[PDB]
Amino acid sequence: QIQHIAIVGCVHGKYREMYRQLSEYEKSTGKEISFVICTGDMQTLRYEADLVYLKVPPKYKQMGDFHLYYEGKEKAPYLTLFIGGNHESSNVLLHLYNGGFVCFNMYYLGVCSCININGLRIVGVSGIYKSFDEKKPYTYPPSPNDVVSLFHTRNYVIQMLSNLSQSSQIDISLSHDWPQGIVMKGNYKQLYRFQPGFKKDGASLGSPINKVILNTLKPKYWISGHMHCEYHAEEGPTHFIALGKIGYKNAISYLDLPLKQKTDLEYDKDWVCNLIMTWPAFSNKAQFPDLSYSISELLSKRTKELDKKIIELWEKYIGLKIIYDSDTFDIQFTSRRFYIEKIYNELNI
Ligand SMILES: Nc1nc2c(ncn2[C@@H]2O[C@H](COP(=O)(O)O)[C@@H](O)[C@H]2O)c(=O)[nH]1
Ligand SMILES: [Mn+2]
Repeated sequence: QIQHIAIVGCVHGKYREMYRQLSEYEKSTGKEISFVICTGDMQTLRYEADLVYLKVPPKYKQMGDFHLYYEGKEKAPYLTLFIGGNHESSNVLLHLYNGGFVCFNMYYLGVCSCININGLRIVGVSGIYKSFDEKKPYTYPPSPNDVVSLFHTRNYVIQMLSNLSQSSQIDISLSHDWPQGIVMKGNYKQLYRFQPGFKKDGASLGSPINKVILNTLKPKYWISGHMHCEYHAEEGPTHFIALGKIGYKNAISYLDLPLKQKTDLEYDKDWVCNLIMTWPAFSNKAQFPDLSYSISELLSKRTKELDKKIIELWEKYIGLKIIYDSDTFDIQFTSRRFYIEKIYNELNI
């Protein structure tokens, strides 16, 4: 029994084209797509106003396809999971920094998180790396002055994710830019022939943040977009797979994985516990996280019995199933934070 997972690189707002290719696959092969994974540049612009939050050169200030799906005119034929890249409606993604559905069948994993589906554990890390913004907090509500910095990956995600492989392995990890140095771990001479511009960066190509996370969790698969090319590499037990850009034939590939249990999309318990236990660092809605707190120190307080109570409370107020919520994203921001705070304060500390 096997499941077929579509892995997609850069979408850049070409949703109808993406879903067509996926459909062409299910007919070319007669195989069923279980769900879709996307590695960023989703450009989930709801309406014209969101263009302000899209960091692109002027000629790429375009609405794209997403609003069609936001409006219900079009409907995603598959459950689609994604992280953010460097070309996003960053205001929308900041509202949903704790993850959320942007529309039917399209789930954003947030700044970072781990989810559960079909017996698999999947980790996502949004954004691209810029050293000068790695320690920068998020400011809320979103502001047009931060269009150039909202999509930069923060250092703290490392401490947020580092313990996730303690109780079970990670099957798939997602990032937009490549883990730094992994370019040297495939046929890089061949890669440079197709992509001569990459040779200059050498082993420094990619995100040092994703490099750390990969080395720490050692997932079965690490999948990345950003670089506009197909590429495979092996870092120890980890299969690295880079994907291209929609419109070109290197953008989509497929994972054929053993299917033990068919199971709806669910929150990962270990992630949920980290989420609750780090609440003090995220308590200021105007500016988070406050790094006068040590994320590691906060997470060190997790215990078997506390985790059990947390998951019990999460199931009660939110549910383990990740379900579609059609409330505006500003409402979802406040709502999810309300329950995280409620649960933390119920533990007693
Ligand atoms: N040499 C080099 N090129 C990069 C690097 N990061 C991004 N690029 C180039 O910039 C493009 C970014 O595409 P976009 O993010 O606009 O979809 C990549 O496809 C790649 O050609 C990098 O670190 N080094
Ligand atoms: Mn990109």
